[PDB]
Amino acid sequence: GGMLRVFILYAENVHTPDTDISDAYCSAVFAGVKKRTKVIKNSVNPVWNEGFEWDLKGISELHVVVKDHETMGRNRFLGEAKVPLREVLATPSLSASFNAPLLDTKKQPTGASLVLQVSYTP
Amino acid sequence: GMLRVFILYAENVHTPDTDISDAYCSAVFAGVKKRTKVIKNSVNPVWNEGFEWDLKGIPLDQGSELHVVVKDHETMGRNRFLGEAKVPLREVLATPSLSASFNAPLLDTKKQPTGASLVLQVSYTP
Ligand SMILES: [Ca+2]
Ligand SMILES: [Ca+2]
Ligand SMILES: [Ca+2]
Ligand SMILES: [Ca+2]
Repeated sequence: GGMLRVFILYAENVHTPDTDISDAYCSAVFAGVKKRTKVIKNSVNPVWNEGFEWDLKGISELHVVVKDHETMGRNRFLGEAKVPLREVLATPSLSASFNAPLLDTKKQPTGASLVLQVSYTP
Repeated sequence: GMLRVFILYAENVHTPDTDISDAYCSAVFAGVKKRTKVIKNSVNPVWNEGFEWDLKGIPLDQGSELHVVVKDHETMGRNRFLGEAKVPLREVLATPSLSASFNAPLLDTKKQPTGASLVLQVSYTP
């Protein structure tokens, strides 16, 4: 009964904490429901082009976390951003484009950016 | 025999972000894990902590290293690995006094130098 369609397009300047080349994926959570992209192996500028659909069960910010896949182990945090969906309700098309600067554990910009398009079907 | 490793300090240990390292140092020998206290907000943490392993006749597999790992303590998420180094105790302890000082260069997740180093003292009492 209603839908949130989030297309995660790409990221730029995604750098890990060492000599490893970013194995980046995004974990996005809307209304407590989490969706995660595939891992782009060995890229500092990952292109996912992955579309997602949050079934709005008849009912605001989108929280996206970018992590580095760790070759058999616990993935490491690279950066995160919160995007307000109010601006999505703003334009008549019920959709908007976002260029999100990734923030660190201390909420400071890491220098990486995530580009995603949101859309609402009431 | 008693294996006593004194962890003095680390130098140039940095987190991946604006966080100033809240470093602690784990040390593992023969499946026995030891861990220092956490030094808040220092890229050159000093622990000055001593640990002991009673060998007590546990398999002395020919080559058996001390595995040291330095991590950054986190309050909102998982602790972050900063650097790890493998100390060859047989080679370092090969002195008349059965004691030595070792500067272990810390390695990253891909086995490449991080530029950080851990200073320690090792000794074994027959
Ligand atoms: Ca990689
Ligand atoms: Ca990785
Ligand atoms: Ca800190
Ligand atoms: Ca920390």
